[PDB]
Amino acid sequence: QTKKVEAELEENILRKCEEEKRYEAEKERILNEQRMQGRFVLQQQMLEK
Amino acid sequence: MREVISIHVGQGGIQVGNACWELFCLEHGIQPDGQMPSDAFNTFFSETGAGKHVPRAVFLDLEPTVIDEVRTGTYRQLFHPEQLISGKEDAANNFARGHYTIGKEIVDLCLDRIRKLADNCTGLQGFLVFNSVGGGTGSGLGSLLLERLSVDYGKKSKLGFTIYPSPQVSTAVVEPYNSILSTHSLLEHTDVAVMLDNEAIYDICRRNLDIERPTYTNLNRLIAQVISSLTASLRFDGALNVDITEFQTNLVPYPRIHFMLSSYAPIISAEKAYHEQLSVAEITNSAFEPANMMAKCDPRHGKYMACSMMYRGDVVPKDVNASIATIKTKRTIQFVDWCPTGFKVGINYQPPTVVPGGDLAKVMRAVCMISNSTAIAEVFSRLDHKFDLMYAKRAFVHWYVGEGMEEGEFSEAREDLAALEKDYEEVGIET
Amino acid sequence: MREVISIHVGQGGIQVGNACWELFCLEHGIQPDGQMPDDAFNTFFSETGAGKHVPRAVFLDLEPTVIDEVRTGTYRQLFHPEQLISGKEDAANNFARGHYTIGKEIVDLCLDRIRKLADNCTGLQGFLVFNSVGGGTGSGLGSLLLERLSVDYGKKSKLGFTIYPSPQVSTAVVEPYNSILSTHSLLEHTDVAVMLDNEAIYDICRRNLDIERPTYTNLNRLIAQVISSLTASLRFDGALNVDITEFQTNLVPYPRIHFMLSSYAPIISAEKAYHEQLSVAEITNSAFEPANMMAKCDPRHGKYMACSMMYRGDVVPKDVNASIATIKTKRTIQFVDWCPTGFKVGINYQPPTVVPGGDLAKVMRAVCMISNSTAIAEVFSRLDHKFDLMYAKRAFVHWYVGEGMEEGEFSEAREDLAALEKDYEEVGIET
Amino acid sequence: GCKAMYQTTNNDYGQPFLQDNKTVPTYNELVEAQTEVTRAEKQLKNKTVATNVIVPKKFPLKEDSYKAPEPGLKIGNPLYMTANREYGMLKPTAFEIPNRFYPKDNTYSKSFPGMHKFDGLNTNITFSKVHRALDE
Amino acid sequence: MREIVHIQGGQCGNQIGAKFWEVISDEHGIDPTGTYHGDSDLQLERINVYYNEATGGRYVPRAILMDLEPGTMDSVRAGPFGQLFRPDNFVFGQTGAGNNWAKGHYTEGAELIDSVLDVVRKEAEGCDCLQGFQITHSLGGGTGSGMGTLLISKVREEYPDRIMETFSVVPSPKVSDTVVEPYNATLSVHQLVENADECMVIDNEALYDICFRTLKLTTPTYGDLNHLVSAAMSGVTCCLRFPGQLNSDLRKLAVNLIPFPRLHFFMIGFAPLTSRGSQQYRALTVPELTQQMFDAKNMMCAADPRHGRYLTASALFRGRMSTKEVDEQMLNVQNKNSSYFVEWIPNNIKSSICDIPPKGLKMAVTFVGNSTAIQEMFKRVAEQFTAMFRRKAFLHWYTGEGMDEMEFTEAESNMNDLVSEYQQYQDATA
Ligand SMILES: Nc1nc2c(ncn2[C@@H]2O[C@H](COP(=O)(O)OP(=O)(O)OP(=O)(O)O)[C@@H](O)[C@H]2O)c(=O)[nH]1
Ligand SMILES: Nc1nc2c(ncn2[C@@H]2O[C@H](COP(=O)(O)OP(=O)(O)OP(=O)(O)O)[C@@H](O)[C@H]2O)c(=O)[nH]1
Ligand SMILES: Nc1nc2c(ncn2[C@@H]2O[C@H](COP(=O)(O)OP(=O)(O)O)[C@@H](O)[C@H]2O)c(=O)[nH]1
Ligand SMILES: [Mg+2]
Repeated sequence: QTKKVEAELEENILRKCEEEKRYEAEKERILNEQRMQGRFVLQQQMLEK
Repeated sequence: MREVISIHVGQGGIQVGNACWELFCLEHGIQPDGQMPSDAFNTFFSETGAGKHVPRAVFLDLEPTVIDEVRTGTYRQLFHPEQLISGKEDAANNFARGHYTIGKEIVDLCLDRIRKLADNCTGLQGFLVFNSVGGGTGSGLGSLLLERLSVDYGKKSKLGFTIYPSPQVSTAVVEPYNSILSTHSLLEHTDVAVMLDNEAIYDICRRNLDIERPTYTNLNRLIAQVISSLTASLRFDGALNVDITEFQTNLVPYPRIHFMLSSYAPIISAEKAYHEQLSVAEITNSAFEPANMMAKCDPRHGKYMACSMMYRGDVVPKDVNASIATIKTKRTIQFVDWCPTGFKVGINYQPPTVVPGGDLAKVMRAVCMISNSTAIAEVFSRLDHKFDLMYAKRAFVHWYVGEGMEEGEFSEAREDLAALEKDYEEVGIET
Repeated sequence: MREVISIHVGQGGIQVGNACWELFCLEHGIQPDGQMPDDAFNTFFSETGAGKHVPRAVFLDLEPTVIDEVRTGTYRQLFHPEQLISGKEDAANNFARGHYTIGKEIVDLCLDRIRKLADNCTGLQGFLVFNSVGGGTGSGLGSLLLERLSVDYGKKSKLGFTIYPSPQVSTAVVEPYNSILSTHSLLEHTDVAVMLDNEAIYDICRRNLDIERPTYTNLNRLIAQVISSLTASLRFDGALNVDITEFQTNLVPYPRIHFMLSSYAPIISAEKAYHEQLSVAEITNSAFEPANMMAKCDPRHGKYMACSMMYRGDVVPKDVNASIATIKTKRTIQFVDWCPTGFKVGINYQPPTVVPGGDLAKVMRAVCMISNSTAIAEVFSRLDHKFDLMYAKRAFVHWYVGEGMEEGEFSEAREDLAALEKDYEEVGIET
Repeated sequence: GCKAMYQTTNNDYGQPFLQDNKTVPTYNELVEAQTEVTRAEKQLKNKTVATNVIVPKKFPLKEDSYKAPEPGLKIGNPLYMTANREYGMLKPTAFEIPNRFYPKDNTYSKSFPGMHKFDGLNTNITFSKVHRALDE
Repeated sequence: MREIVHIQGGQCGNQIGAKFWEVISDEHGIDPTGTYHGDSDLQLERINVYYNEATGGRYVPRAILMDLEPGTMDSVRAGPFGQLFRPDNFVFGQTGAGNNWAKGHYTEGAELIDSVLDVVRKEAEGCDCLQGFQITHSLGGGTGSGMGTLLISKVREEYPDRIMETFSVVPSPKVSDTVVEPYNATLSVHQLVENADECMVIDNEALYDICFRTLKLTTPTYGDLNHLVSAAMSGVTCCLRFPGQLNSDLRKLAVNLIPFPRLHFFMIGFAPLTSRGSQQYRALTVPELTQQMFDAKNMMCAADPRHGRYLTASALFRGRMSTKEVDEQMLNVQNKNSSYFVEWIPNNIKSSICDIPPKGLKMAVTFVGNSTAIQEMFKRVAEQFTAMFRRKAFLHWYTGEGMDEMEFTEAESNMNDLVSEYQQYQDATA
């Protein structure tokens, strides 16, 4: 069992990395929002000039 | 090491080339004077050794008007000075003038420049040619160039982006005469041809772009986007890449049937593009909406043969296949029986570029679609009726005869269009 | 995953929708621009994927006056610019104009937009439609819209929050005519119809809120509060939740009988709201108080089919059960023979929201009560008597006749009202 | 990457002797000490690797950040004010914002592409009903 | 071994099951993360009856959750002790049943049950030796009242030799919050009588009355009602998990309590229940416990046991005691109250003793009794049903989904036959 519990200890670590891989996906959806706010409003002001 | 040569002949070709080359320069970051401020561009441009870049384009005309506009415009330092060929006398809406009288003294220079450009290339994929068909030098020089390049090169593919007249909105009065003639010459010399009727793009500029007074500049910007979306697979990285040679292997069932029409989506102004998400699910549905077609033709009047979709942006391959099944199961889109699989899809990662001072909005995902369908037979039928009505009483025929054109050539062009119509009619039926 | 689409047709519908939407935006914290400065808004709104939210609403009218006010006000940025459909020429209090002459030139675009909106949704619960009866566009476009929807969609629930003319106070002279046709149309196409006539709301304001000059702005807010109380169980967690589908399954004894009236409590001004405890035991009596009905009807003259009441705030489930027992033990409130139990009660945690510039006070509890009773026959009877009075001498008939409507269209509507009265009278008797 | 993962069979052949010859536990204590041995066996994995009332959440918008918008049209005087645009004129203040919030979170249900149907092959095994030992 | 699998349906069933699992986890010393934190060895000897062993050494319930809307499951997952449930075991629809028995038994349930039956088959296949099933559902709601009966039917078809227990909440004439309650109540009872091995009925009115009179607390809540129901549910199966003087499992209880196959409706109760202020005054012994046992207002049903006669009754004691005093108390009570006890079955009381008292209490009792008085609920439900059905009110929804008046007539006749043959033994004499 001592070697056993060492094995399942690794799956828990593999769980943590998978959650972080989901976290970077949250960072990915920042891209469209970042590219939306500052710069899509400017394209509405180009016609105002 | 893959290149492509673009040929601009006639006023329409030149004025669409101005916009397309502005878009290419903006996309690749090259300044108007040719310098790059501090390897993918090799498809369109060529290095001078230290600094500026010279496009692989040649401009042809007989009127020195639009050429002199380029030679003194902001792009005067970009193009090679002695590949902006200009003539002295205009063809003046006469097909025989640009094919028998005043085109023979100028076609020699264009061939030499094309040979010089090709000798510099190493992986030449093919040729792009833009020309207005309802005109004299556009149809006259366009036929001669294709005829010469055929016997000069052979197996190099040629892509033509022509502008046929609208069903009811057109300028010239003799354009049914020369539109028929040029189609005869390009049918057996062009591998892929695209229909770009003017009236269709006017309506697209209205409904989507909220523009009440469109102009030729607005239309030419739409075509440049289509060209860029078509050729971005050569010069940008993507999950699924498609070459020029991988166009005429999936869209042309038979060697004669290669006249096709295009569409683009999404087309929308920025004032209302940000009230909705523009997901891949619907932008692929809009591409098949008949009102969004770039040629004034109704796809509901015939079957489909083969459809090509080129996605660019951040599309996911799973999402693409999920939307395609919806199109297949839709009951108002009908494919021909002998084509079970009808889609060839390519995906690119580069998002579409936006030109300052334009009218379009910028979106995360864009699809450009090229479809070959039997509905393209109606534009030939309606074009034939006008020519028959005029040729019954033989109007304007004396203008063409006196320039060296035989009387009997008008009949031969008429007969082969009938053959093409019969070919479409016999191929559209089921087994 | 739960959605509901709201349709506002007519000036009354638009002006009620303005108040309801400002209330919803304030409730969910969305700024009038539409940018927020976990997922509860999904019932009424839709994320665009980056930032802004857009309502699931469509505005219809034939005149530009009221719509242009919305497109210029502070709430302009919230709506999609295209989902505000407006005409050019008004119906001018003519039902025949809005159902046969000019209403047919707008229905296609509205239905296309409705289809586009419903494609986005996934768990569409039903539709909310707001329209006044005594107008051409409210009656003409309402009938056509519900008729088209009943065959386009089918089994989806549709709820009609309709405003009938008051027994004696009205602004038009021909509204008895176009009232009957609306009933004939909606009786066979609306799942649940709510009576919200204006005179009853006038008395409530003067009696409780201490307002001596009530304007249409005050009345619309009460309707918004009623809608919010009705639909809060879809977007706020509660002990006993009730869906949109859990109104027709419990409040409709027979398919023909679905006309019902509402009551809301408490409605107390802030200057006297703190002289009483507003207990759940006493606020439930104000809901059943005969003169507090939002429709000018007397429940003391008839029996009850069933009664649905929804509590929000900090009520306790054991508190309401005692109150229902007290109401049952009361002898002046008599239910129908074949309904031993007739109460359906819901409870929600979220207290009502107060809007700045309003009239209602801030309280920890509220009751919204929707009851079905035999007493609703009186409004039909009085409108029938008015119609019989005016139709005797063929008054105003030529206006409707000249707009494509047959002469015999009134007789079938009269027979329909007679049949409805007969059905109510037959159901009301004991066994 | 675990070092204990790389231990392999055929190393189980003779390898020393954990209990030395001079400290043999008597039979009496081995019987007595089975309580901890069973206790250690059961909860060894549980301690090594295995390790009310509703509450309202905060309102999304803060008072200091409403950012009221300026109307598109240019009105000049209060005379031309119309009752139709009375809605939304006043920005909300501290008093009237709701004290408690009870929204519905659908993150968990925004999953489960669908329900599952067992497209498999039995693999049941029968464990018998009476004193498993006559089963196969 | 001899494990039992838990399945729940509907909002009421889910709320009952969540509190039941909290009670079970508190009894077995399991934190909301599935890690054992207990102290005694007995708390882990028989943990496999209710729990499964997963990787890492954590425990998970073998519970199956069924519903038609995602709201209840999303709430129970976010609630406390919700992390124990395996995500795969969640099966639900997307439209809802709408308080319509026809909708929840013929249209949506018919398509949805495939997945839940698959999950149930997997859980019952993975177990060592199946003992039976226990189900918590409501008889007044659409999805519960429909899918519970349908799933009982198919599970009885698949496993004819098991034991099936149902903890049903029936509607009362006083506190009624649904206008269509009699219809689906009759339809559910008609199907339940033919399939359920054991059925235990619970009354919301009785629960509120208990909270108001015995506990004497100002504001009762569904949490407290679910707590009472969960304690009652754990009482019956405690002796299966812990050793005692006289252990007796569900099958033995059924054999002892069911004289005839169709009379398998029981009414339950719990003891002791004391207000917060009077605990230190009362003495906790077998006499006081049996007083609060046989006391009428401690029952969880609106039926009054002194309006009929007891057929058989059973008492489950927990904690340390002496069997002699328990037997003497039962004999004395039965001898003196012979008027309320049927005569042709003398010595009709069963007793069981468990050695583990509830945490915080030295002694507790769970009472299950089969009395002829339960016919009052059936009679009142039938009266409401026939009053609403003679005029065909609210009937077109049922008739529009493959159902006809023949099923209503058959169900009403079956319930009336049940009532008649159940009253027969109230006046039958030897
Ligand atoms: N899309 C597009 N088409 C154009 C533009 N300018 C001209 N055309 C088309 O060109 C057709 C006539 O040809 P011309 O513009 O006169 O040029 P051409 O074909 O070379 O004939 P010539 O006048 O002899 O030079 C018209 O029917 C137009 O449809 C343009 O800027 N954009
Ligand atoms: N409660 C309420 N009722 C209104 C409001 N505006 C109009 N009404 C009622 O609507 C009735 C007439 O119909 P309107 O909505 O005014 O006119 P319409 O529906 O636009 O029909 P048309 O005038 O032909 O375009 C009047 O008798 C009013 O009682 C409003 O803002 N609130
Ligand atoms: N004991 C208890 N009963 C409840 C609870 N919630 C609802 N109920 C009862 O369940 C009935 C409604 O059942 P319903 O939710 O429609 O059942 P479903 O259709 O299967 O979800 C009501 O009459 C309530 O008395 C609860 O938390 N505890
Ligand atoms: Mg109007």
